[PDB]
Amino acid sequence: MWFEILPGLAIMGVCLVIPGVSTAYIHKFTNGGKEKRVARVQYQWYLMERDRRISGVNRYYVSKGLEN
Amino acid sequence: SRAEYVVTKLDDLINWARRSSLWPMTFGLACCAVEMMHMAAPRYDMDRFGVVFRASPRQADVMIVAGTLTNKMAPALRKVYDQMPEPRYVVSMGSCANGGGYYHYSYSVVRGCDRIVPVDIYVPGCPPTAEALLYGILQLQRKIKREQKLKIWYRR
Amino acid sequence: MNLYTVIFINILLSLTLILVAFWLPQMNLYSEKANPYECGFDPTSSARLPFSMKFFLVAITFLLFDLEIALLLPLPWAIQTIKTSTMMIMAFILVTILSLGLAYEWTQKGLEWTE
Amino acid sequence: PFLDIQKKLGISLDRHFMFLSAEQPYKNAARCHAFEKEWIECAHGIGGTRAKKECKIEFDDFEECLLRYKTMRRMHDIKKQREKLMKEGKYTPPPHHSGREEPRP
Amino acid sequence: YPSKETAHWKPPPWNDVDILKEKAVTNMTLNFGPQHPAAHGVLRLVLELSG
Amino acid sequence: ISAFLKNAWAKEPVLVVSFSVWGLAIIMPMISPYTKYASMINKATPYNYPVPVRDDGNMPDVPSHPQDPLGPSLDWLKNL
Amino acid sequence: MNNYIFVLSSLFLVGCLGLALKPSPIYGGLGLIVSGFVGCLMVLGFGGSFLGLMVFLIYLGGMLVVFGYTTAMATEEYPETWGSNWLILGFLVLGVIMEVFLICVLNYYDEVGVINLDGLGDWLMYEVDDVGVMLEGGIGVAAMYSCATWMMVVAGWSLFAGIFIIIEITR
Amino acid sequence: MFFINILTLLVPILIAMAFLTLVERKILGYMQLRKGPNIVGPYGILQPFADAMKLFMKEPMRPLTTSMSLFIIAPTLSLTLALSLWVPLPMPHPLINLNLGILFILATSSLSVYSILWSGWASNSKYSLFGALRAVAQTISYEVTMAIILLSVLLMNGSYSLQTLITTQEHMWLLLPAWPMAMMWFISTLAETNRAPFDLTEGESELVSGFNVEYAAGPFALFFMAEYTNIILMNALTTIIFLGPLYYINLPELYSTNFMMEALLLSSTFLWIRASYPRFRYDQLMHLLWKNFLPLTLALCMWHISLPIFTAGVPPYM
Amino acid sequence: MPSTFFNLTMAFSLSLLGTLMFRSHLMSTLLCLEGMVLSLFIMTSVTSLNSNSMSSMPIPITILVFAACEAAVGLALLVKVSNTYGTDYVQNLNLLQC
Ligand SMILES: CCCCCCCCCCCCCCCCCC(=O)OC[C@H](COP(=O)(O)OCCN)OC(=O)CCCCCCCCCCCCCCCCC
Ligand SMILES: CCCCCCCCCC[C@@H](O)[C@H]1CC[C@H]([C@H]2CC[C@H]([C@H](O)CCCCCCCCCCCC[C@H]3C[C@H](C)OC3=O)O2)O1
Ligand code: SF4
Repeated sequence: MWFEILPGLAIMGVCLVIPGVSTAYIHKFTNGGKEKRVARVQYQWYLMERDRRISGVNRYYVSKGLEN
Repeated sequence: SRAEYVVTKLDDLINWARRSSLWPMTFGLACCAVEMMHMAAPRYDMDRFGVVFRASPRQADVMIVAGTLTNKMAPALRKVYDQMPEPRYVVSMGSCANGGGYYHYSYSVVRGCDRIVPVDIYVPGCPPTAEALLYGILQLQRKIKREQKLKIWYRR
Repeated sequence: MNLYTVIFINILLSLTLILVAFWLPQMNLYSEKANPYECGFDPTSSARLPFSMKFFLVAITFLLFDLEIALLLPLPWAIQTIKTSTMMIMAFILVTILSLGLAYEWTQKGLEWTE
Repeated sequence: PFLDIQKKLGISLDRHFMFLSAEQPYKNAARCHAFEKEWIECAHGIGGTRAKKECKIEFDDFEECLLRYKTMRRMHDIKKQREKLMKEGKYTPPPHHSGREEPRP
Repeated sequence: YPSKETAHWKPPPWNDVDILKEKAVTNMTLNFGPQHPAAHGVLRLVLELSG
Repeated sequence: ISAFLKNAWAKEPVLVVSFSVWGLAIIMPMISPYTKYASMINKATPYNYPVPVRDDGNMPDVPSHPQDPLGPSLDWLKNL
Repeated sequence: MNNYIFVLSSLFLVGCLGLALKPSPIYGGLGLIVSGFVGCLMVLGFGGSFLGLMVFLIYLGGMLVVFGYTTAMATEEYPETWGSNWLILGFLVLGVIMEVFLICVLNYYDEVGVINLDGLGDWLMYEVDDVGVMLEGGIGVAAMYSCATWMMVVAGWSLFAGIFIIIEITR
Repeated sequence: MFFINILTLLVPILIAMAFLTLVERKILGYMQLRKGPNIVGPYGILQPFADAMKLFMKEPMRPLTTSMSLFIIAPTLSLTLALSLWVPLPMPHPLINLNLGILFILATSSLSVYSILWSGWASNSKYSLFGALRAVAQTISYEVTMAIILLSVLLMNGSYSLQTLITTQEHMWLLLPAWPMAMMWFISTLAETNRAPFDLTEGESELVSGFNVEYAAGPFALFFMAEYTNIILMNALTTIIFLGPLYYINLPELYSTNFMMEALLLSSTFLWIRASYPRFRYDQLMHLLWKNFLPLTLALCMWHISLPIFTAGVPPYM
Repeated sequence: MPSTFFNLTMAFSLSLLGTLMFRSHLMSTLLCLEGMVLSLFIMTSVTSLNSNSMSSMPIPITILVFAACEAAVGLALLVKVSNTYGTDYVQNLNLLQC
């Protein structure tokens, strides 16, 4: 009957959730538990480049607080 | 373990994909093709067996020669049969295509498509019932189920 | 470099599949098979002969309408301009000008196909 | 121009973006804005056959700022000498020219 | 000032409308053959086309 | 002309909506009360640093501290 | 990495050289798209995003009509490719070898200036403004609607008039 | 760590499209009182695998009259473009961020047509040529309209990047203000991918198959690899551009779960339409989009040019 | 910047050398004009982006608006050329000899 279409869609629907959920989680794994910063203007790139050189480890996803 | 055993399973794998995706060709000549439509009709759906009709011979595995094959058409049928990429199968359908059928003694009928293309399965009748052709298609599927093409390759 | 990897990953994937398409299966070639298809019968003439179209007038005006959008896609950044009034007039005129050209093409049977 | 209609009517149809220092869309100074601003001020009233020699010191600066022919020839010379010293094993580059330094904020 | 180079030149027509050899229409021919699914069976329309 | 307007409406509606909205977009900006606010909002955005100006003792109307009441204000934007 | 724009420009030249040899228009369009696609890239390499995708969004639409037109008027029983004529292939390899000979020979005679083989990649950006917004390329194009409106009317008129020009020719 | 991310965007898409082939045959069949494939697996779940295997084990040919270079490069572009075109797609975080995201779509989506043109022309066949010379009419009909619609839709979003559309629809679907466009966008998108009723390049009745009558099993699949991943995409874009799902930054997983619900529902709709209407004639497609949609679309372009002006609703940049 | 413009200028020259030395087709010549403008468009684009001249950015757009209109007129002409000779060839445009 018509509900026999669900197997075609059920594991198809899973296959269209992986590309979305995976990217969000992969970003958080690589970027130290924070979202992937997005540079759409030169102002933001200067800020990431700043954080890349602020931190001793040359990575912009480690954030130094008020401890300097 | 023996290397022969792995070969057969691959042989059964390639055969299986060729059994459940048997695409015929929209090549109904006459008066059996009406019952070749009924095979495609709701009652005896061919999409159940992964059997889908495609117009181009380049994308057709089996050719259902359904209907009387005449002299004027004989050169065309062989040409179309040649275009189908191998492996290809032919399923002669009905009396007019198996032998000459009702027009065996006419001056412009080739007495059976077996004279022009090599036939794999013959489906008798006039017209064969939609089940009779479906039994032919299934009996063609069981033919691919026993090919032994990769098994002999190990023996060559 | 992230975007270079993706297309070259796709290119490799597409090449590998098509490469496996041509060397995996068993082939048996002869002249009758590789000839043009043309619905069972041998073609009377090649398919390279001049094949006249009849929508060439719409084909040309498609270019002018394609350049026409190139003058409209800057609108989202043009709205940010301090003026907001010169932009709007020069936006209506461009769209209105396209319409009048389309309207004249309409009445002259430009969009209709040569019989 | 051939017909001073734009000046006659006073309307600047297409004579406000002639050159780099010509009131960019937002207040973003075009590269070498100061240099060509200097050159255009020098050659005013003084016209054509008198600005090709009196304002030559400033045009050359504008020519250098835009094309940057001299900096490339200069920095090409530094690089060539740097490689020649390396081949003779007489120069060892400093830590901050090799990729290891104390980066500033 | 005729010479061997310009022996074959002719004056232009008075209305500037040359009588060009009327080209023969080379209309494409398509074997709308029997195997076509739109033939309702076996039927060959060898039909002249112009596009 | 009532028949022609509605006869076209009955037979070729698409060419009447296009002409109607075409005239509607031309006339709406003149009547709206917020049309003049499109320009001011695009004057508020400070994309470039507001360059300060020296004091000679004759610059009273510009503020001294950023948060002082003698300069331009955006209090109309918060309540638009 | 430094020799990234140079390789694109060289492919642009090779693609254009292939278009200069004038094969059948089908392949000329394919070569032109290769050059146009490369044209977008080198423009992107220079910090400009909007213009790059415009050369690649307008010439793409153009080649459909050229492809449509060439199959209608300019065709032969056997179209000419780059390898159909050995002379064309001869001037194709010669042209490819020609640039290398010109690119190399210019280097030795002139150390730097027009071409800088020894110093490459260093001379590509010229002092971006590190901190700043509204700098993204494409805002300048949007000036066509403000303090550059003369370019807008003249360009708009050509499209306006062109529709009339085309109809009369094809009447 | 990046290479792994491609797999989570490349393999699932291939699996999803393959299982769309079954879902098409099943949904179409049920609208026609047929049971689609239910013999290969428990419910045909193995049917797409069966079709995939045979085509890559069925001889592909090198026809005498064809052109090998274009005959082989055309399918590669179709799959390369159809797969690389999922890349800037936010779900809700795209694999790469593009400042001009949709323009990437237009150029690449318009670049997919050259697959049909070169495929038809390279395969020196009359029917293949007919398919090629219908994609030109297919594209000349919709490209002028599809670009203007997207301009109008985004003009209340401000930028061109896709991921700003999520922020745009934080509180309301962009369908509601622009449901006129969403209808024109739903047809112009149906023109691309050559999905019925605008199924003319791969015409199966007027032409035997259409730009495919010379592609044997191997390269033939490469076109279906692309012809259906492009169906899921323009449904993916439409649900991102018009049916904006919930973002909820702290819950990225909720966007994808809601996204898939609409993308499948829209995808079931292209297959649903194929099961209901007959096919256009490619002149009527040209007239339909140039006598009806182009007038109204241009008129609506003016309407949305003034909408932020007489409402003070100019969207921001950045 | 310096290395790439030598390649762009010679790209124009090769396209210039192509639109002069004709061949046996007239579509090909129009395609050569496309490459010439393609070289010209990118040079203006790079120079504007190189010098950060955002006021000169509108110019490269206008070249495309007019160069592509030359193609539109050029293609329309070629329709009339073929409808009177049916071959598109260039050596059929020798009827003005006298
Ligand atoms: C407040 C002031 C501002 C107000 C501004 C707004 C004004 C009101 C606007 C109302 C109109 C909305 C937009 C209308 C778009 C449709 C245009 C149209 O009329 O359709 C064109 C065509 C007409 O039919 P035709 O036979 O050509 O008529 C003339 C014959 N000589 O008909 C067709 O195209 C039919 C062929 C296409 C069929 C495709 C099948 C579609 C199946 C239904 C799926 C719909 C799904 C929509 C949801 C998608 C979600 C993403
Ligand atoms: C990437 C992974 C691999 C991808 C694999 C690709 C798989 C392909 C997918 C195709 C699939 O997705 C479905 C969807 C719907 C589509 C097809 C199926 C069937 C249907 C066909 O169109 C034909 C229906 C007609 C059936 C009757 C045939 C006999 C007619 C014989 C002619 C003569 C008759 C006379 C005589 C009488 C007088 O009157 C006549 O005229 O739509 O394919
Ligand atoms: S065998 Fe019978 S049903 Fe079949 S074509 Fe002949 S007469 Fe008709």
